[PDB]
Order: sequence, then structure tokens, then C-alpha cells
Amino acid sequence: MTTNVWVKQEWHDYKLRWDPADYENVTSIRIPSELIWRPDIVLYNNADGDFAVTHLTKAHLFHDGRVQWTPPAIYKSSCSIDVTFFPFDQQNCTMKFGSWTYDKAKIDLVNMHSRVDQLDFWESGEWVIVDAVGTYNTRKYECCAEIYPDITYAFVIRRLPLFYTINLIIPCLLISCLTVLVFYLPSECGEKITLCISVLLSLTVFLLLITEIIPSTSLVIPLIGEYLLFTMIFVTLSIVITVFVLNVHHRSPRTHTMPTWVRRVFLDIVPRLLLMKRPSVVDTDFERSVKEDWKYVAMVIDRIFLWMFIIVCLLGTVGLFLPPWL
Amino acid sequence: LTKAHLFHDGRVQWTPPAIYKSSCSIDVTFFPFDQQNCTMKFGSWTYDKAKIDLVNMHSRVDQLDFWESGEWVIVDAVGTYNTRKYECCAEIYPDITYAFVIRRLPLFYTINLIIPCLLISCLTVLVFYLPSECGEKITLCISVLLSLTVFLLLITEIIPSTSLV
Amino acid sequence: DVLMTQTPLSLPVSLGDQASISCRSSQSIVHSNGNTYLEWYLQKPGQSPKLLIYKVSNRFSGVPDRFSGSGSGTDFTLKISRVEAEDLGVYYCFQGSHVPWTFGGGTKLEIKRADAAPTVSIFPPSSEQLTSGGASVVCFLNNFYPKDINVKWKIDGSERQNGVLNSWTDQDSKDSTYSMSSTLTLTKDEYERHNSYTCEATHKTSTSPIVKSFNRNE
Amino acid sequence: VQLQQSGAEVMKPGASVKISCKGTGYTFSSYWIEWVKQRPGHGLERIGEILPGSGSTNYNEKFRGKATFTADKSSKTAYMQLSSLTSEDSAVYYCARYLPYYYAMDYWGQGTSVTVSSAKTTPPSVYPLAPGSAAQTNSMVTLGCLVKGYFPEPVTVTWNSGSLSSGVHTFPAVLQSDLYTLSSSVTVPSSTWPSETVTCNVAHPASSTKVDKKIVPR
Amino acid sequence: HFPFDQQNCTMKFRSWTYDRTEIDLVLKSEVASLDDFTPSGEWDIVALPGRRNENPDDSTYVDITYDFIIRRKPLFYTINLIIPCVLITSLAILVFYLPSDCGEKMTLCISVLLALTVFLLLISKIVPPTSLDVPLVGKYLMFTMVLVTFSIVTSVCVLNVHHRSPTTHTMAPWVKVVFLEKLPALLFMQQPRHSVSEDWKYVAMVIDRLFLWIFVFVCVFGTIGMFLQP
Ligand SMILES: *[C@@H]1O[C@H](CO)[C@@H](O[C@@H]2O[C@H](CO)[C@@H](O[C@@H]3O[C@H](CO)[C@@H](O)[C@H](O)[C@@H]3O)[C@H](O)[C@H]2NC(C)=O)[C@H](O)[C@H]1NC(C)=O
Ligand SMILES: *[C@@H]1O[C@H](CO)[C@@H](O)[C@H](O)[C@H]1NC(C)=O
Ligand SMILES: *[C@@H]1O[C@H](CO)[C@@H](O)[C@H](O)[C@H]1NC(C)=O
Ligand SMILES: CC(=O)OCC[N+](C)(C)C
Ligand SMILES: CC(=O)OCC[N+](C)(C)C
Repeated sequence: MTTNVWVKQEWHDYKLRWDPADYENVTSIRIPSELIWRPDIVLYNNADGDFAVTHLTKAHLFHDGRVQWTPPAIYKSSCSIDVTFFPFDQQNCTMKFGSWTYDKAKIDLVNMHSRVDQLDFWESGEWVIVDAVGTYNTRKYECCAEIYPDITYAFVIRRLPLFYTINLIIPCLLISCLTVLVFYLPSECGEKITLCISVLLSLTVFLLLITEIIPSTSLVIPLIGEYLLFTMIFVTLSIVITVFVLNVHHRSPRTHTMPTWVRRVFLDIVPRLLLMKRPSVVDTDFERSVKEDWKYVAMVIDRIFLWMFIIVCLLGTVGLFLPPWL
Repeated sequence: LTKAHLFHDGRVQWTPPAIYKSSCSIDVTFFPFDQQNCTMKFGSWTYDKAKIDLVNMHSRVDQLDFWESGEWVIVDAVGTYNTRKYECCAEIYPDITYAFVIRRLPLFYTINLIIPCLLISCLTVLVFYLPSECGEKITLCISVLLSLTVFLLLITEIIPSTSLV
Repeated sequence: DVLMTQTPLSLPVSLGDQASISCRSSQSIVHSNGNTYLEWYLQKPGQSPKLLIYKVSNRFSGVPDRFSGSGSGTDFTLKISRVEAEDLGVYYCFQGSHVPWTFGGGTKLEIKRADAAPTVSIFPPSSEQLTSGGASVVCFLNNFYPKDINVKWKIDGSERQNGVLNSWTDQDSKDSTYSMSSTLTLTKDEYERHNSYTCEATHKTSTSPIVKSFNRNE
Repeated sequence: VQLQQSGAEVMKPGASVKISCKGTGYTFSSYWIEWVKQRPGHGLERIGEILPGSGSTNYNEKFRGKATFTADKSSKTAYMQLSSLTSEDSAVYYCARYLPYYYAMDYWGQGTSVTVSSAKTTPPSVYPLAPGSAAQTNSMVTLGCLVKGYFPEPVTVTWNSGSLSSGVHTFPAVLQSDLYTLSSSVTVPSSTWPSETVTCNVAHPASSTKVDKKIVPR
Repeated sequence: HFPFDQQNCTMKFRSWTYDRTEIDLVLKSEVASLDDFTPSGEWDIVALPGRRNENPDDSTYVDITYDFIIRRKPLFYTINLIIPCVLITSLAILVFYLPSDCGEKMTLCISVLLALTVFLLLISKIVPPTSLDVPLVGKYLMFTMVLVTFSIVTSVCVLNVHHRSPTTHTMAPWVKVVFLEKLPALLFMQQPRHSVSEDWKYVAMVIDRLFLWIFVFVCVFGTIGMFLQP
């Protein structure tokens, strides 16, 4: 997490005192911060950055020994990212500031305020700082025999989801809508394979596109990632079933013999349960009669899985996204 | 600017590290089995041959503490002492140029580019054996053409944008 | 997981005699680093195991030189040149190569000596037992060796096997001999109905089973 | 270096225990803590491991779900929690210091003994046993003092101020029905038996019972 | 063994000013301290031993090298690279069970090849570009791509055979006695034989069924080149 903050340190120096009456009523002066002792506050959980302030602006100095130092700094702190509900996720990234060499008995940190100052904040337009409160902690390290204080700032930021919604979720939903349409497509058009293969390739492409965003952590899996993976599994199953159905549809007496049980089941029992009634038609030609029978078996098998898939997809989606919302 | 070892007899030893980005002309004629010859030309910038003369400590570049990259292997690295004059200035300036001859290990790029290219090339003539009733000759030949173009573009992003080779 | 097996389960060997324990692996435990991580742990009774050998051959600092490991692939052996009393215990293998890390079966090392004849004694229950409402019949088989022993109960001629208690003691130190205290418990109605209670012993030193019977009717 | 474990724990079936292993004298947070279970019967079984510095943990398939590891860094201690205790879970558990592919399990804990049983702290029910009336007298005769109906362990059965340390065979205890029971025998000359005074000094530290009842000659 | 791999990264500490005759480096503890470590979430720490090395041939060289043995947590990649790869690979065999009348064999096999090649390029982009060893996943994908190219060639041949009529090709007697009598018996097909054009169609179907077996035993045996990884 890269941030642009002003570190507002203030302390009392007993040597830098004077009475303004002697010096033409000079209550305060600005002196270079490199000429005076300063606390060595460092960012503990740093990553790809600088531990301590490097700008060294001029420090305000008053007539009662007080000192105010407010240098800028770009801190690239580390923070564990949770992408379970991406792009609706809310992150909690922390900054740990403390004196690096003066233990509690020598330097102690006093919370100036209890909340990061956002008066001069520059609204990014991509994140919303829900809360940012600094907490005071003191713990012992195995390095040393003295307690070292510190202040931990927890930046609770919530992502605005419109951009990623529009760019990933909606296209993903549109592609997912077409998972079951392969089963309702007639076998004669010769496009079932095209449709299911295209859906599978698009889903894999979107899975990879999401993969290049989210962190490569093994603790959690984004809900969208799991949903895409399961849709991919179901599309692979649909491809296999479609290949089998196409194989069935193109059988003829010169190539295959229909077992009696197949005819019985798939022309009396199964069609009745699905509310699809075959017209009572008599074909004089035997081969055409069987050829049409194979074609009807192909329609029946597709209709079975269309119900099976639509039930599975409808249950799965609700059984995956509803609980997180509630 | 590390510390320099100074001996009682006036000798001075200076061994500072450096990370140099030296430009070298790349020949990709035999990529990914190519052999590169990238040089580093060292010499004094202001002291001519009459005030500072360089001597070769050792012809071969030391590799005792080398860290095998895993991608290239140093075939040869020998520094050559050259002396030449520049139009700026009237004095002769000596220099030492080290020629690093590095041979690429082709397993990675072999597997990732050559083999897919061979597989796609194996299908170039198949369109002529497909029956026309299938109604998928066009799909096959178009797929072959687009795959070859995609791989040409992929190679384009690796090799330098030179016109010599 | 990598299944580790050791043979023999018991390896009797007299003092000063070389001994060899075998260790086999389900699959090769050699590692890409150039070493195989096999270890040998010895556990004296009632104590935590002590490391002896790691990486097949290397000896943990402070172990007697007599220990010596060797092997490769899926066959490893631990050799002891001149055993002693302190070498008694159980030796376990351990594979440190393939996660998860599993232990071996365990090899109980014992010492072999001249065969010793068993000592069989039988005792009846006690009066306090009689008041308590049961029976506790027990016979001791003391100072027998080797482990080729057996026990059976013959009540009034009939063999009684239900409700039979079995208990034995590991190898001793003063004499290096075993012992057995198998017993059984009956009820008062059972205790006073049968006439004779007997328990026999079968041992290598005497193929003919030993008989130790006492009559309830007396 | 030293690893200290908690004391023996006795819990009813279905309960959950928390065994603590505390290590000192080294970098605790950078060494894995192997947990090993050793059933009284035989066999060392590795439960799992934990790296206190991080939170990583591995559990063997057998013990997955049964055991849970939590490590506290402030106090150099690691804790294992066993869920839904049962009979077969009664055993001695060890904690060891391990660093994979490097220094082996060189240091172990003293061993925590865990017993699962619904029985309560029943004092001893010692039933001293004397030779039966129908028994021959030889130059060498063996005595006997049986202890039963006692729980928990251990019971330091011995003789008067160690009257006869040698020739004593304290057989391991056994669960007859639900309470541990054992037996002991010592070998004494029959000539001195009428004269000598020896008593089986039974003791039960858990119940704070020290009863020494001898066997009167029959 | 990507993505189930274990890395052994070392950090070598030396004094770039003073040699062993001026300063001697010593190890305060044999392992690095994790007393204040924050778990990674992608990489698992195994061991951080520290060793002090000397050079017996130099006597002026001393260093302290910490070996960082880390183990990758493989769920993320096992979900994002392996499962999709296996799903794509499972489609390599279907082309041989696809009736030639459907006119979609080329589409299916070509799409499978495209997907496998894309996954291979992605895997090549995730791993270092070193030529010392090949990830088992990459090798398995390469072998699958070779199989799929062979399947494309076979499907072209089978499509050519299928679309043959007695007015353009003549079936040799050996073709009959082999493909319509012997080979179907071995594959349990038993041509109904209850007209010449339909013999060609059956011959083309016989070749597919034969290769469906070959692409199933080999693909199933392909687990030997994949099961070794986990
Ligand atoms: C991680 O990588 C390092 C360096 O690549 C490996 O260190 C090397 O490990 C081998 C095996 O132990 C060492 O060789 C052995 O050294 C001992 C002691 O000198 C010697 O008695 C043996 O006969 C053998 O020669 C080697 O010296 C060592 N090198 C360094 C620089 O440490 C390490 O083993 C790797 N670890 C893993 C888990 O992969
Ligand atoms: C954010 O993290 C800090 C420290 O990890 C924790 O104390 C705080 O409760 C967290 N806030 C929320 C809203 O989860
Ligand atoms: C490398 O280049 C240098 C100058 O460019 C040349 O002198 C040398 O012969 C080259 N090396 C080889 C092996 O050709
Ligand atoms: C004394 C000293 O430099 O301590 C540094 C470590 N810290 C910040 C944990 C105290
Ligand atoms: C004099 C002087 O600075 O010359 C610099 C240019 N060079 C390297 C060609 C001599």
C-alpha cells in the first residue's frame, strides 16, 4: 500500500529555550531539522521503501522549547489482502510506527489524535477510507530487555466496485448465461461444439484475467474465482455430454443396432416424464423409422440434461452467492 | 567507493563493485541457438596515454565467484588493450575492451517457441487432404494462418528491432 | 506417506556379539539436496528416545563409536559392534525426507543366553475375596526364557478360557529372564462348584507341558 | 537446551486436554515442535508439528482433526489440544525439537502421560496372597502380594524398607474390568520364612495410601 | 515440481572491507530468529539455518550463509493452472468419439490445441527462463499438445476416408477383410451387416474406435507423467 502522509511529530527540547523579550519578541523560528535531535520513528512493516523520513523539512521551534516537525513521506507498507468478495472487498492495511532505538523508558509516543487526519485528503476515486484510527501498543522484543512502544494505524478501505463490476462481473455473467444453451440447440445445425467450446475458452480467459489481478495467496479463494471454476467444470461436462449426444444422433441401422431396452425407456418412459409427446406417426421405411428414432433419442437425452443443468446451475449460484450477501 | 587497501610500499588496491548497463549489438540470426558477443570498453576519461597507462592484470576475466545465471554460459571473456585517438583531442587515449562471448541455453525457448511452431507447421498441408464435403477446410487453414501470425508476433516482442539481420 | 518397516521385530544377541537391524522404505527417500534423511532413535524403557544416527551414517555427537549406520536407496542397516547392558532398548527408524515425516515400526533388541527352565506356582483366592463375592485365581510363571512360553487353564479337567487374564514382564537385568502372571477371576457360585483348578505351561525347554493343579475340594 | 512438558493428566471419555511443551535455551520461534504419541503397547506415532514463529502446522492423516496445535511466542510454549478423548487415546505424548533437512530431533520432552477412563480415584484393594495349604515346601520358596481395585497409577509395591531388593518381580498393572490391578512375587528361602519377617510395603501416592500388610505363613 | 516446489534461497553475509585476518565473523545462534515474523500467505517457511564458512585454501575468507528453505502453498495455482489444464486435456480424446457426419472434428481438436498452447505459454511466463530443467506441468502439456497434433492428423485422415463413395474410390479386398471383419471383432463392434458408401463410413468409424483406445491407454498412462509431481 503506497500512501503520501505527513508525519506530525512534536516534542519538548530543554536546550532550545529562550525568552523572547531579549530577542526583539521572536517567539518562534524555523530551523533546518538536521541541526537538532529528532526522534528516529521508523515504519516497522516496510516493504519496497524507506524506513525513516528522508525529506527533512525545516522544524518549527518555539520559545518554550517545543518543536513541531511535519515532513512528508511516501510509505510503501505491507498489508495482507483479502479478496474473498472481490470486487466488493474491504481491505484492512496497517502501518506500524515506533521508535527504533529508544525504549519506553527514554522515548514514549503519545497519540496526538485518535484518527488519521483527512482534511487535505485527495480523494482517489477508487478507494473509500471507511476508518483509519491509530492504536497505541507496547510489547517486548527478544532483541532487548526494555519495552518498546509504538502506534499502529489501521486503514480500513472499501473498494468502489463499479469499474471492476462492469469490466469483469457483467461479461462473466453474460458468458455464464450461455452454459446451458448448448443442450437446447438442435444437433442438425452443426454448431453445438462451436458454442460450448467458445463458452469454455471465454470462461478460461476470464479466469486468467482475474488471476492476474488477485494476489497469489493460498489462504482464501475469491468467490468469483470459485464460481468461474465451477462453471468451467460444468461447461466441460456439457462438452462431453454434447459429444456423446452427437454420436448418438448420427446412428443408423447400417451402423448401430438399437437395443430393445433403449427403445422402451427412451420412447415410452422418459419422454412421458418430460411432458414431450412424440406425434403418433407411422413411417413405411424401416431404416428411416429407426433413423428418426435415433434422432429422437438425441433430443430426449439433451432435454434430460437441460433440466439437470438448469437445476444445478440455478441451485449452485444461489447456494454460493446468497450466504455472503446475508 | 569502497575502502582502498594501502600498503607500506605505496601500492594501492581498489576493488569496488559495479552494476553496468553496457550496450551491445545483438545478432539473432540463429536464435534461440544464437551466440552473443557483448563488449565493455573501459578506459580513463581525462588522463591520456602519457599520464595514465592501463595494464592487463590478467587476460581472462576472473570467474571465481561467478553466479551461474542458468540462462547464458560464458564461452569466453578476454580483455584486449586498444589505443586510439578521438577527433575531440590531440592525445592518444588507451583503453581495455572485454569481449563477453555468451552462448544461450536453448531448452526454454526451444520448448516454448520452436516445438509449437513445428506442430503448427506439420498441419500446413493437411487442408489439401481434407474432403470438401466436410465443410471445414477453411477453418483449418485459417487456424493455421492465424496461429503462425500469432507466433511471429510473439517472437517479434523478443528479438531486437534491427534491420541488419 | 512413506511406510517404514523394520526387521526383525526382535533381535536376540549375546553380549559382545555384533547385531544388525534392517530398515526398508515404501519408496526411495533420497532427496534432491544430495542427501537422504534417515535417522535412528533408541528409546530405553520409561525414557524419551535419544537420537543416535542422522543422515544414514553421521553419528550424533556423544554416542559410542560402536554404533555405525549404513545403507542407501531403500535398504538401511544399523550395526552395533560390541553390545552391552546399556544398549538394551527399542530402535526406531525415521524418514526426514518426504512430508509428512513418519516413524518406523520399532525393533525390540534383546540379549540371548542359555535357555532357562520356567518356575510355575499356583495360589487360590483369599478370604476377603470370598467375602467380596468373587474369585481371583492366579499362578506365577517366573524366571523363564526365551519367550517361547504358553499358558492354559484346565478347571476340573475342563479347559476354561473365558475371563482369562494375561500379564507378563519384560526382560530383567539381574538375570535377563522373563516372567508371566496370567490369572482369571470366577464368581462364588462358580468358585465353589468346580472341583479342581489347574493352569499348565508350555515351553521350549520342556516340550511336555507342565501341570500345576490344586483341588477345590482339597 | 531443555524442553519441559506438563504433568500427567487424567480425563473422562469425551473430554479434551491441552498438553503444553515449553522450550528454553535456544531460538524457540525458529524450531519445529514435533509431537509424538507412544501407546503403552508399542509403536511411536508422529501426531504433527508446529513452527511457533509462524503458524504453520502439519497433521498426520490418522490424527487429523483429533489434534490441534497452538503456539504462544511470549512464553516459549507450544500447546496441543486433543478433542473427544477416548480409551485408545491414553498414552505418553512427547514433544521434540526438529529442523527439517538439518539438525534432527536431538532434544525431547520428559513425556506427558494421559489416561482416559470414567473411573474415579479408587484407593487400593490389596488382597495379600499366601501359599495354598496344599503346597510342598522346598529350599527355595516364592512369596506373593497382590494389589487390585486401585486407580490411578503408580503403586510402589516393595518390601520392608527394601527388605529384599533382589529377586523381586513387580508385574505390570492391568485393567481387569475398569480399575488397574497388578501382582508381585519375591523368592525367599523356606527355612528362614518361618523366622524372617517380611512385608509387602504397598503404597499408592495418588491416594496417599501407604499400607504394608505381610503374608502370614500358612 | 511447480507449483508444489520448494526453494532453497541463501543470503551470504561478508565484510567487504576487512578479511579474516582483521575481523572474525561468528554466529550468535545457529538459526535465524522468527520471534517477530509475519506469515507470508504464499510461501511457507521450513528452515533458516546459519553456517559460518571458511576457505581452507585462502585463510582470508570468512562469511555467514543463511539457507532459506521455503515451501510454496499450492492451492492458488492448483486451482488456477492445474484444474483448468486437466479439464482442457480431458477433451483431447473426444474428437475420436465424434461422428464424422457432424462436421465439427476440426473445430474441437483445433480448439484443444489452441487452449493447450496458450496454457503452455502462460506457464513459460510464470517460471524463470532458465534451461536447466523443465516443469513437470510444462512437460505434460507439451506431450499433450503433441498427442493432439497427432489426433488432428488422424482426424483429417478419417474424414478423408469417411467421405468416399464407390463412384470415386474402390475398396481393395484387403481393406474389406481387415476393417469390416477382423478389426471390428477385436474392438467389440460386430457390424450389424443386416451400400458400398456405407461400408466406407463404417471403415472410417473403425479407425476412430481404434484410435480412441490408443488415446485412452496412453492418456491414462499419462498419469505417470503427472502423478509423479504431487
Ligand atoms: C541448500 O543449498 C545449499 C547450497 O546450495 C546446500 O548447502 C550444501 O549442502 C551440502 C549437503 O550437506 C554440503 O555438502 C556436505 O558438506 C558437509 C560439511 O562440509 C560434508 O561433510 C559432506 O560430505 C558434504 O560435502 C555443502 O557443503 C553445502 N554448501 C553450502 C555452501 O552450504 C544445502 O544442502 C541446501 N539445502 C537443501 C535443503 O536443499
Ligand atoms: C483491522 O485490523 C486490525 C489489526 O489487524 C484489527 O485490530 C481491527 O479490528 C481490524 N478492523 C476490522 C474492521 O476488521
Ligand atoms: C567478439 O567481438 C570482438 C570485437 O567486436 C572481436 O574481436 C572478437 O573476435 C569477437 N569474438 C568472436 C568469438 O568472434
Ligand atoms: C536496540 C535496537 O536497536 O532495537 C531495534 C529493534 N526494536 C525496534 C525491536 C527495538
Ligand atoms: C579530455 C576529455 O575529457 O576527453 C573525454 C573524451 N574522451 C574519452 C574521448 C577522451
